[PDB]
This record gives sequence, C-alpha cells and structure tokens, in this order.
Amino acid sequence: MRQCAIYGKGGIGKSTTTQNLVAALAEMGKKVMIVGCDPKADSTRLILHSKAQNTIMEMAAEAGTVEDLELEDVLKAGYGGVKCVESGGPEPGVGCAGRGVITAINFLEEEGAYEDDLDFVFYDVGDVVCGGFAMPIRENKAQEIYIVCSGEMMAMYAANNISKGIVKYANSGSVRLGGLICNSRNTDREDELIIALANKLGTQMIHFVPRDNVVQRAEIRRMTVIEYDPKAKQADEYRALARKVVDNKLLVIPNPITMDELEELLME
Amino acid sequence: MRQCAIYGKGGIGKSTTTQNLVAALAEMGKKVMIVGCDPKADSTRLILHSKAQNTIMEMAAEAGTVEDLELEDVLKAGYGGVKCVESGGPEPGVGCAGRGVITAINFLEEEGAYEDDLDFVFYDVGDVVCGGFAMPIRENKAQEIYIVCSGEMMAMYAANNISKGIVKYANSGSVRLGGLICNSRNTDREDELIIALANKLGTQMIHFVPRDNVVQRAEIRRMTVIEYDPKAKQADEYRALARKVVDNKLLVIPNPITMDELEELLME
Amino acid sequence: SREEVESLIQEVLEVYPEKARKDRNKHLAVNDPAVTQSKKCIISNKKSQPGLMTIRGCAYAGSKGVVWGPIKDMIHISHGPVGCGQYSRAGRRNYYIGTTGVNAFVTMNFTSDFQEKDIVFGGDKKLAKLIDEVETLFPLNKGISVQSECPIGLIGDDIESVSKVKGAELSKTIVPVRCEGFRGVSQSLGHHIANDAVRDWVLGKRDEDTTFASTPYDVAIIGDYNIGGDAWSSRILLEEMGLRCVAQWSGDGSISEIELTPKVKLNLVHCYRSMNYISRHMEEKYGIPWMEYNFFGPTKTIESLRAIAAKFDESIQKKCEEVIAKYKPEWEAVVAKYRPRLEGKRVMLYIGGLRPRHVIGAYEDLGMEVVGTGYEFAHNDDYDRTMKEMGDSTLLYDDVTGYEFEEFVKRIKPDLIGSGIKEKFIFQKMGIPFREMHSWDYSGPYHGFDGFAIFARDMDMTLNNPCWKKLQAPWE
Amino acid sequence: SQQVDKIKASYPLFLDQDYKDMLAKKRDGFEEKYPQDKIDEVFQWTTTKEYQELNFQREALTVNPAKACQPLGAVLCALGFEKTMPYVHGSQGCVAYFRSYFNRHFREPVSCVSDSMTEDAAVFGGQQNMKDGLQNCKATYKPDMIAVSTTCMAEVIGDDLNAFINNSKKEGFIPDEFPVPFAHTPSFVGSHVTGWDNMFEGIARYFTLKSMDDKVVGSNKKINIVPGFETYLGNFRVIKRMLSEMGVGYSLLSDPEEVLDTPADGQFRMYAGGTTQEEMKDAPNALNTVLLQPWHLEKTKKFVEGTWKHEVPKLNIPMGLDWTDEFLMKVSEISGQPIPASLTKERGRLVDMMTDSHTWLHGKRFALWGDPDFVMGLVKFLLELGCEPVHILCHNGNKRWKKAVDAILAASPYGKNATVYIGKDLWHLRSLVFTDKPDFMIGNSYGKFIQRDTLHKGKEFEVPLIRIGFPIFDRHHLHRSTTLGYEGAMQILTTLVNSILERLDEETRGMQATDYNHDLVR
Ligand SMILES: Nc1ncnc2c1ncn2[C@@H]1O[C@H](COP(=O)(O)OP(=O)(O)OP(=O)(O)O)[C@@H](O)[C@H]1O
Ligand SMILES: Nc1ncnc2c1ncn2[C@@H]1O[C@H](COP(=O)(O)OP(=O)(O)OP(=O)(O)O)[C@@H](O)[C@H]1O
Ligand code: CFM
Ligand code: CLF
Ligand code: SF4
Ligand SMILES: [Ca+2]
Ligand SMILES: [Mg+2]
Ligand SMILES: [Mg+2]
Repeated sequence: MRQCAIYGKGGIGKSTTTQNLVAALAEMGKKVMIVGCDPKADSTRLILHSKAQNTIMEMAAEAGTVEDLELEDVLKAGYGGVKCVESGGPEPGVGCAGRGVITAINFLEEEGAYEDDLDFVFYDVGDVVCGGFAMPIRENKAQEIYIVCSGEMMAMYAANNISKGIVKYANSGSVRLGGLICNSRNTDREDELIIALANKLGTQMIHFVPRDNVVQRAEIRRMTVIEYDPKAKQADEYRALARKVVDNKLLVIPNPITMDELEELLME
Repeated sequence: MRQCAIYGKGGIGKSTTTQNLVAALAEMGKKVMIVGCDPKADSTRLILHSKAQNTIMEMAAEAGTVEDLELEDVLKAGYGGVKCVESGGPEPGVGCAGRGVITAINFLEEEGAYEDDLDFVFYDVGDVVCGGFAMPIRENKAQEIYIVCSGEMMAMYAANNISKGIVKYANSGSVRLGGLICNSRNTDREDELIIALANKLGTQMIHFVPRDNVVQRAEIRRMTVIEYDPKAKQADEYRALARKVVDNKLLVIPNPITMDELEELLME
Repeated sequence: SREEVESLIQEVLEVYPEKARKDRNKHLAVNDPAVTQSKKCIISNKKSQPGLMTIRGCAYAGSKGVVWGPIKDMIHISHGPVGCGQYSRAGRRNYYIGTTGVNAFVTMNFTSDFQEKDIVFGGDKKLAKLIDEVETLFPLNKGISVQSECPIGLIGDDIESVSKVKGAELSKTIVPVRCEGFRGVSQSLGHHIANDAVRDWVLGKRDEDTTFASTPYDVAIIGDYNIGGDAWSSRILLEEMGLRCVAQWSGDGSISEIELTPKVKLNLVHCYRSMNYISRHMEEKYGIPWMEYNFFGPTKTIESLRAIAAKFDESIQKKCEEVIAKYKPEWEAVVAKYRPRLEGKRVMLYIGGLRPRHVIGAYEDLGMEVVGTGYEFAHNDDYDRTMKEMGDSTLLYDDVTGYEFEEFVKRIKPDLIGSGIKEKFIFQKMGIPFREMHSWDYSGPYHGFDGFAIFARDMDMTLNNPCWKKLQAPWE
Repeated sequence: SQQVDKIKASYPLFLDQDYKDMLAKKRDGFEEKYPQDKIDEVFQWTTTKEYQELNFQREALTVNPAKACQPLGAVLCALGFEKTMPYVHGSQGCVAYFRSYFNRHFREPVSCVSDSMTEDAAVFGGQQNMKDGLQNCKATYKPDMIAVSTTCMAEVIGDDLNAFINNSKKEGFIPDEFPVPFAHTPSFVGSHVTGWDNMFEGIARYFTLKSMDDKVVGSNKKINIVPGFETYLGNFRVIKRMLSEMGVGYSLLSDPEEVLDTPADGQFRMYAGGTTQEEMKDAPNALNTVLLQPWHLEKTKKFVEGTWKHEVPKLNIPMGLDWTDEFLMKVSEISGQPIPASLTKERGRLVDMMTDSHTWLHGKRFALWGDPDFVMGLVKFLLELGCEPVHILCHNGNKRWKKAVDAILAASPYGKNATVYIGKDLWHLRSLVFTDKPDFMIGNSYGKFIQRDTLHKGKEFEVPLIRIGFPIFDRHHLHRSTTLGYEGAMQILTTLVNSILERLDEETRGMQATDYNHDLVR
C-alpha cells in the first residue's frame, strides 16, 4: 500500500487534482483514502459531496480530548468506495493548524486507519509553512511526493522551494519526489517549460493537466470531473495522471536550483 | 501615520500589488515602509532589487539572539525612499514562521521603527494560517485591511474566509476592512462579479487591476512595474490603486456570505 | 597557581569538539584583581551549547519564578501546559505572611493546564473563563499576573488583550506578563521582561494620587526576594536606623507596596541583576535615586549601613551608629566562636546573578578564602563587580557545565562548596562539604546581622560535620 | 536579635516581639490588606458546601495539580537503561526543572541534558542543536545511548526527532550505530506517566522492530518485567527479589535502582546498573512480558502484543494481598517454577499482621490520590484492611479507569461509601475533606497544605497527611521503601495502624482530660 503526499503553492490546484486523481484511481477499482491535511477542509468535499463533514480536530474538540475520538466519527465512505478524513484546524488568526495535521495523522495511524487493505493513501497538504505540515513525509507516512506546479515564475519558485525542504526528510528518511504535475498557463510555452525544471530538479514531469472549465462545472456542482462528465476531455486527462502515477517507478531525491538558475530558465 | 495590512489567498497577487501600490505611494512623495510578514521573503525584492536582503529572523540567528540585532541591519532604503524589512522564516516543513512574524514585528516596534516619520506602513501578510500571522492586525498594528481577490470561486472563498477571521479582531479591536482589490484573473464578469461580492460583504471594490504582462517583465527583471515602465498602461493602474487607497475613507466591519449565497452569485 | 588555571582550563575544554571548544574557552578565565571590563577577560550572557548539563533556566523561571511568584496578595496564573506550574510550586523559599488560599496565594499553583486542543485552537477564550473562575473562587485576590509559557509564544495568543478586557471588566489589575521559555539565553530575560511588565501595568497607576506622605526617610527594599527571611532580616536594620521601609519588591510583597515605590526618597537595591532595569525607569520617569548595597556579613552590612545613611541627613547617621554598636558585640561574638573553625578553610561557589560576588564578604569575616566563583546568567557588568571582590589567579566560570565544573572541583580540591540543588549531590558524593546557596539549604536568614549569625553556624555544621570522615571504608 | 550560644533560625527568629512589631507596621502600613474579619470570612466561605459546588462547576482554571508533564516521565524511563542519557530536545530550563524535581524526591544526582533551543529554534526549527547536541553530549558525558525527548517548544514547531537524528548521523556527528531512541513527549497531552510509555515503547522498538525476523517467543524462557513510571526504589528491588527467589528468569526493562542510589564513597557515578541494550535487544525471545502498571503503559502493550507477539497477562498493579498472589500465581503459570514456600510464608506473615491490626484499621475513612495504578492499587488494599475509601482522586485518570475502580469498590461493603474523581485537581480535594471529612489523607507532600487548611478551621477538623506516593519533599529517605507486593504491603499497613495509633495518642494526651484513654498497650 503506497501513500503519496501531494504538495504545491496554494491556489494552483492540489485538491481538485487529487480528488480527481483518486476519483480515477477509484475508477480503476483501488482502495484509496484521502487524508486532508489542510485547515481549509475541502480536501474531500468533492468525493464525499458537501461543504465538508465532521473533521478530526473539530470533532475531538467535542469529546474534550482527541483520544476520546473514534475513527468511525471522522472517516467516511464517498465516491467509488474512497475513504475520507480531515485534519481540521483553527480559523484565520488563531491557534496552530500545524498541530492539527500532527494530531490528525497521529490519530489515524494510532486508531489503525492504515488497517484495512488500502492501496493508496493520499495526503493533500496545504502550505508547507512549518514543521507540522511536513508530517505527511516522515517515516511511515508518505514515500512518494507529487509537487504541483505551473508555468508561473512563482509557481516554480515554490515547486523548487518545496522540493528543497524535502531533501531534509528525503536524505534522513525514505520519502521521495515522484514528479511534478502541471496545471498550466494554457499550454502557451509551458508544456515544455516545466519539463526543464523537472530535469534541473532531477525529477520528471509526470503529466500535464489542462485548463478545462469542466473543473469549475464540477467544483461548483459539488463533485469531481470523473463522476460529473465521465468522457469530457479533462476526464481522461485525470485518468492519465492516475495511470502514470500507478505505473510510476521514478522516485528521486530533489536537487534544488538557485534563484539565479531559476530565473535563468524563465528568462530563456 | 496609517498602517494597512494586505491579505489574500496565496497566488492571487499580494506582493506585486503591494509593492506597486507603495511604489506609486512613493511617487506621490510619501514616507512608506513595507514589513514583510511572509516566510517566502519577496515582499520587498521588487523595491530593493534582488532575491532578498538580510531578514530579521535570519540575521538575528547570526547574533544568537534577536535582542542582539539592530534595526540598521534589517531596514534598508529602496526605491523612492521606501523603507523595507523582512520578518524571516524557516524553510518548508520545519520550524514556526508564525513566530517569525511575531518576533519580527515586536522587534520593529521595540527598536522604534515606527517612531520615525512615516505616513504609510504596509504589512504584506502571507497565508493567515494561524495565530502569529494575525500579528499585523491587533491593537497598535494595522487598522486598515485590504483583502485582494479575483473572479474565481476559490479566490472569493478566501476573500470571504479572510474577512471572517477579521470580525474577531475587528469586534474586539479597531481594525477594519477598507475594501477589496481586484487583481485580474481573467473572467468575463470581473467588473461586476467582484463588486457584487463587495456589496454582500459591506465593503467596496477599491479598484480593478488588469492582467498586463508588464509585470512578468518587471517580475522576472527584478523590479516593480512603476520603476520598470513608468508610463505603461498598468503603471497608472497601480498608481490608481495607490491614490484611491490614500483618499479611501470607507472602513467597515465585514459580514460574510454563505456558500449558498456565494455560489448563487457566480451562478448568476 | 598562576599558569595553572590555564593548563587546567584548556585541559578541561580539551574534550570539547571544536564548535563548543572555542566557545567555552571564553566563558572561563583567570581573574586579575584590577581590570574594569570583562570584555577582555571573560564573556557571559551568550547562548548555551547543546547537550551539556547546564543549570541555566528559562525566561519563565525569571518572571513567574523569581519576580512575580513572590507577590502574596495576587494570583499568578501559569498560562500554558501543566508541568512548569507544578515544578515550581513552593520551590523558592521566599517567605511571607497571610492566609494562603484566602488572602495570599504563593505556595499555591494556578495553571490553565493546556490540552491538545487548547494548543490547536489556541486559547485566550480559555484564559478569560479562567480569569473569571479566580475572581469567583478567590475573592480576596488583588490582581492577576498571567505568566506565559512556550506554547503561548508560538501559538501567538493575545494574552495581552484579554488581560485588558477581563480586568477592565472585572475592575482588577491584570499583568499580561510575557515570559516565554524559548526567549533569552537564560532566566535573565524573564527579569527584564518582569521589571518592564511591572512599570507598565502595576507601577504607574497611583500617579495622580497624593493621599500619601513622602517622608525624607521613606524607602523601598528592591531585589530582596526574602529567601528565608533575608528581607525581614534587613527591613529590621533600616527601620532600626530610622529609615522608613515603605516597599519590598518580591518577598512578602504587596501589590500596593509595589505601587508606592514611586513616592519614596530612595530605592535600595540588593539585586543589581533583577531590579536594576526597573530602578532606572524608577529614576528617569519618576526621578528617584537608587543605590547598590550588600548585607552579607558584619563588614558588608556595617559598611552599607553607613552608605545608605549618608544619602540622608546627619540625624539618621548618629542613629545608624547606634545600630552598629548594638550588634557589634553580637557579630563579634559569632566570629570569635566560629571563625576559629572556618579559618583558612577555602570555599568554592557557583550561583545566579548576585550571590556569587555578594557572599565573599560574608566569608572574609569568617576567614574562609574564596578560590573560585561563577554565575549562570550574569552579564559583564556583573563580573565588573566581581574581579575586585576576588583574589588574583582565582578561577571563574560562566554557565559552567558538569564536565567544566566537576573537573575544577576535582582539581582545585575545596573544603566547602556552595551552589544549587542539581549540584548539591555530585560533590557530596566526592566527600566535599556542600552547602546550598540558592535555597540557603532550608536554613535561616543570611542577610543582615541576625542572618550572618545562622550563616556562620551553617557553614560549621556542614563543613566540620562528622559524616565526611566516614566516606572511604576501612578495608577500602 | 541573635545570641551566639542559642542561634534562632527562620522559625524562632521572626517570632521575637521585635520582628512581630516590624511585620505589623509593614502590614498596617503599605499592604492595604483586608481586615482579618473578611479574611476569616472568605476562608469560612471556601470551607463550605456552597463554595464546593462553585469549586467543582469549575472548567478552565486549575488549582494545584496531581500530575506533571510527559518529558519528566520520559527522563525517568531512560535513567533505567544502562549508561543512557536522558536527552530532552527543546528548551534547557525544562530539564533544569525535571532535574531539580527528581532531586528533591530521591535526593541523589539526576543527570539529563538538553539541546538549548533558543528563540531562533522556534523560528527555524531545531536541526543544529539536535545535530551538535547529540555530538557534544555524546562527547562530554560519554553515554552508550541517548533517548531523545521534547519540550513544548518542539511539539508545536513539530520538529521531526526521527529525521533530525538521522541527518546528524549521515551528516557525521555521531556513530551511525550509536543507539539514539526517541519519542515525541507532548507535555501538553496526557501526563508524566504517559511520557514513560512513549519513552519506553520508543526503546522497546529501537532494539526489536528491525530484528523481529529471527526471534522466537520464549527462546530464553524468561519473563519480561516492565515497571513503568516508578519512584520508590524499594519497589524495583522487591519485585526483583521475589522473581529471583522463585528461580524465575526475568529482565527488568527500565531499572533505575543502582543509578538513583549511588553510594557516597568518594567517587561520583553518572551511571550505574540499568537495563542493557543487549538485554532490551533480546527481549522478544522471552516467554511473556509483564506490565506492573498497565494503566500508563497502554502504548507498550500495543507494541509488545503486536510486534513481539507476547500474550500479555491481564494483571493489575501488584498491590495489597490479592493482587499479589495473582501476580505470583501468574508468574508461576509462566516461568514454570512454583510459588516458593518462602513467599507463601511471607504472605501468611502479612495476613497475620492484618488479623493482628484489623481492629484499629477497621472502618477508618480515607481520602487519597496519586497515579492511576497507585490509587487503584492502594484503594484495593484499603478495602482488604476494611477501611472506607471515601474520596478517591486521580488527576490524570480516565474514564475506562474510573469505571474499573468503581467496580473494585462495588465488590466490598467498605467501598460502597466512596466516590472517584478524575480530571479533578488537589484544590477540589481540599473541599471534599471539608464537606465530608476523612480521618487522614494518603498522598504526596503537596497534601501538606490541605492538612494545614483543615487545622486553621478547627483542630477537631484537621486531617493528618500520611505520605505515600510522589513527591515527598518534606521528609527524608522514604524513596527507599516499598508499596508493591507482600513486602511493600507490610509497610503500608504499619504506616497506617501506627498513623492512627499516633493520633489517638495525641488526641488523648491531655492530663486529667483525655489521658484516661491513654492505654499503655493497643
Ligand atoms: N484543471 C483546472 N484548470 C483550471 N482551474 C482548475 C483546474 N483544476 C482546478 N482548478 C481551480 O483551482 C482552484 C483551486 O483548486 P484546489 O481546490 O485544488 O486548490 P488548492 O490550491 O489545491 O487548495 P489548497 O492549497 O487549499 O489545498 C479552484 O478555483 C479550481 O476550480
Ligand atoms: N493582474 C496581474 N498583474 C500583474 N501580474 C499578474 C497579474 N495576474 C497575475 N500576475 C502574475 O502572477 C504572479 C503573482 O504575483 P505576486 O508576486 O504578487 O504573487 P502572490 O501569489 O500574490 O504572492 P504571495 O502569495 O506570496 O503573497 C506574478 O508572477 C505576477 O506578475
Ligand atoms: S539563582 Fe540571585 S540573581 Fe536571581 S532564584 Fe539566585 S543568585 Fe536566582 S539575588 Fe536572586 S533570590 Fe535566587 S538564589 Fe538576584 S533574583 S534568578 Mo536561585
Ligand atoms: S522552558 Fe511542557 S510542561 Fe513545562 S516543563 Fe516544559 S515540557 Fe513540561 Fe521554561 S517556560 Fe515552561 S519550564 Fe518553556 S516550557 Fe520549559
Ligand atoms: S507557524 Fe506552524 S507551528 Fe507555528 S503556530 Fe503557526 S501552524 Fe503552528
Ligand atoms: Ca542520597
Ligand atoms: Mg485543497
Ligand atoms: Mg507576497
């Protein structure tokens, strides 16, 4: 059972890209779980169908202590028998969400959530701001990491900045960058652009994802594109991303680049 | 001396919109300061001309303790006599940046960085993830907040999500929402969609900012659009945003909308 | 013993990997009786090297431990998790009068007892309900000092605001004191944070209130945490010299007593490391001169008894002499009784930021020459007061570590040593007489005249006790 | 004043009229203290039933705990493994407290180190100090092992101890083969007892998880003994004595005894005794593992039963009479060795003291508190002796626990008059001894104040404090006694009967008043 952690610069496309990838994975008859390590609590909203259900941290607040919670309360079945859970967290400007992520993953691990025959466990991590948000990539958490990026100067600065922090957990641990996933700038010189960075990093660009508004038609209609419009152009695209991932065996240790070489790229 | 914080969803346009606004504010012969409350450390890079200078938390580590630092080491003059300081921060997955924001802000205040002769102190705050990132809006910090947004479902969910976390510091304190700043995300109804949400919120749409590529030219070249191409179309736009801000008197207490009224908007 | 300490020091440091090696080598240097800066001789107040057995504390030990804890008519809330609070309950021996639980709350421990969720969701909301429960369950509480802990510092909670709201609401003074452990290099910051914390929320509230009468003698004892009664053992002399002791800061202190410091004629400071900061704001804002004194032993107290006198009129001076004459026979009696037993016995010390230099005089009188000292959180300006009180070619340490200290003790071979609880055992095992200095080893007052008496007797019961001769078994 | 040949210390000195005068002038002069009238009033108030409900309705403030944080319970666990170094990742003042605290109780040296995480640490994470700290400490105090712990500071900033450790290895600071177990020890979670679990289990893994493939259940035919957070050396010793006099093979995983009791003979010993790694390494080859205090070793059991595949016994803490025969019987069931006639005698000798002392102990109502295993233990034995365990408080206890204790009380009639209390602090018990007054209290030194407060009310209301548990600072060398099994039960009993006998001698020693009941023999 592989567990992969999906990272990226907030607002480039982690959750959709994920829920859709697992939605596709679910289509392939796979036992998957989506751990939502983001205070926003939308990591599962597209597979379960709603704003969001009762989260771990929010729930554990009710019982007084997290140790009082039961995996039955947070873990819920959604589309294609995909299991979901949310790490929960505070509100803008109060508390430590980096903690919830920890509390939540510990709980899942602790309550033997990795107990049933799961084939894939996807951690949809938000911003990699501090120590807690690195939780997914220790030992026993996720081994494969799929950084999301785009053709923007800052979207890559991140993909770069992210993989940089990974080398700490990657050297000492076993977690590794499996590849970048691109959610484009329309394909206008980007189809190959990211591939450049993927190399200077030492990883591959697993798959390129289009800017198809079918994602908004699904997003606003509270579902994935794979359930929403099964044959839409980007429905297969997401099926591709899913298929490539499954067969992907390229897991490397990231080689960060410098601002200078970074900007050098775009510059050319 | 007014102090405004600028918030928004990672990846919509805080730093450029801020630096350009103060760039324009400098053009107007104003004494302005930019406090970089973000770990990435690019809040000043366009006004100062490089990747980034020596930050507070990074510098203070050299002196062993923050109490050993001198405002002279972090504060550097930039374009149009604009002062710039960075809070500093750890790398992805390690440490606590929400703390740097604090240590860095307390420092500037401690070392009398305000007991200067400024007219505008802009706080470029990154993700509002936890408590320390709420620093720029207590008592004695910022009183005006300008949430940046775009015509995307997820960009508004944040503009709304942000103002929600504001009402907490707004009710108990004096901070208020001055108005939304639309930095183009290319929709069709960018003009009205936002204005609409601006009303359901109880604020105004201070200004609308074009999707001009002069900013990639400025961005990749290591500078603002105001110093790069002074007469470029969007150079006056950013001047507009700055001017409107200066004269702006509208500071209200937000009134979040619900998912249902939200999606109702777009659907309209 | 001239080049010795150097062949001793770099031999001890010899074990230290190069990172720590260079560093420590500068914290311990030979003392020349005449240099007036330690920036050439030794360094202090820097970060402690990892994994080394330090005794240094944190900013918390300084604000809730030394400074606030002591205010008997207030309720100091340990804000943060459970450990801290329950590790310092009655640890310090700063004595006081009153009805604990009813009127006073010092040997007591109030904590917000942070749980998993408090940390996640952050908690000022818990702090407000908690500032509420005290007012109801502890009516006679006269203010609340909220001592923060590490978590509060990271989670970034506005404990500063709440204290304004609840308090401005409950009509009671609340001190949003920030003493996060991760702050500072030692406990020191806690002091500086405390001092200021005082001048902000407590000190300046009786500013336009003159229902008080400043007598040309009114004073306040600042920096006497009254460990064991030292504050009373000193408040007695001043008053018997005619001065009017108005305030005592931390050590049976009253929140109000702290509030009357501004209207005094002179601030007497025994702890130049803890209340030195405040004693300046005390003078630049209010304009109230302050001085440093020492009440350890006859010759120090006697001397000081006169310094604090000259700052007044001759009237008090002749009165002062009467006090000195009174105790002259008593302390003389002590020396003639004990000095014979302590004579020539040398002693080795290691304390915080005052006693390290301040006890030597109390020793000179007993004839126990001091051949080594050190501080765990002092600054150069604290060593600047030391070099003189010391002999030449004496070894000094700063933030000394187990290996560092233990090796000096093993080589210099002292008859008596004085440090804290963490160290009291390691040497008692080496058959070296140890006498706690921090807690006075639960003994009586040492400051002043009556105090000196017990001291001179406490060194004797321990140093010359029979136990020591019984360490190595006969058959060996 | 002080006279040379009769030096008055802290208490006689301030009693002198000269000093009393002083304090009065301070009080009436600058304290702005309330008049005794209302002070007495507010007191009179707190000591009531009205105040109690207010007290218990409490939900945010805590007054005088009965627990400590986790890192403290970790350090003690570590002290147990031979030549290891309690290493705490985080602040330095924490360990400075952890140490100072363990001193006052055992009153011997307490070695433990810390990576002094300064302000920058919180802001940039704590990598170097962990890296260097492991090197410096390992270089200076020369351990064989270092078990990393963590203060609040690392938990929030979520430093990955694991990664942090391994980098230092690869980065070349410490021999890659150097044993360095670890365990996140969130002081803001559970309690000190919990730290002991996390810390222990951590180690139980470091030496087994990887090597599980070649170990056979019961290869050395021995019995593992996991103590848990235990501070009475007498208990470590007594448990070893019994198994040992049974001819039972065993291994005490986590054994402080030598190290916390190093003879003062001139040579300082930073380490002594302890459980060998080679011993912890071989653990799985035993017949079965025994957990003396399951209620705070719940994470250990999960591992032992899970990874080692040990059929862990459902035993309670070996306290009192019944829970001891059960402990021994089960050991007899496993080791193969029978219960020695030796131990059987001991038992009968204990039952002898019971029949012999039963009169005085019968019906004595007590109030008590401590750790979950202790209280559950003590309470039990109290029913055996025939005393009413009126108020039972356990500040760090839980629901599953509480209701296991209630049931133990449901069995005997001497237990039908007692209530359990979890998540309730000392200040709550101050009330319970006032509204429904005991005879005595059985706790730590912290119960010295609940005692005082009862006296101020009225001598006929004072509740004497019998010190059993942890801490015990106001007394000397109690740390050497035993509270487990027969041996440690002979003591508990004597300590009460004579605790009672003493009071009766004090209550009744008034000449021509109460001295008539001053029986020479009892
Ligand atoms: N294929 C796509 N083309 C264009 N826009 C897309 C596509 N997929 C997703 N989006 C848009 O991206 C926005 C954010 O997507 P998503 O919810 O995945 O965010 P995210 O950045 O991963 O969130 P977080 O960082 O908070 O986990 C939504 O407005 C969504 O419609
Ligand atoms: N309307 C616009 N005008 C100028 N640049 C734009 C616009 N829309 C998008 N961009 C480009 O997108 C990127 C986002 O700009 P910026 O540097 O402000 O980042 P950001 O995501 O707002 O920063 P942060 O999230 O760290 O606060 C830049 O590359 C910018 O030039
Ligand atoms: S170790 Fe005093 S600067 Fe401070 S608790 Fe003791 S040598 Fe402190 S004199 Fe004082 S009353 Fe003390 S003895 Fe300055 S207050 S942080 Mo440990
Ligand atoms: S420096 Fe958290 S409960 Fe408190 S002892 Fe800690 S592990 Fe335990 Fe100083 S302010 Fe307090 S003692 Fe900061 S945390 Fe230590
Ligand atoms: S930056 Fe991270 S570790 Fe720090 S308070 Fe915020 S969420 Fe927590
Ligand atoms: Ca001892
Ligand atoms: Mg998402
Ligand atoms: Mg920015």
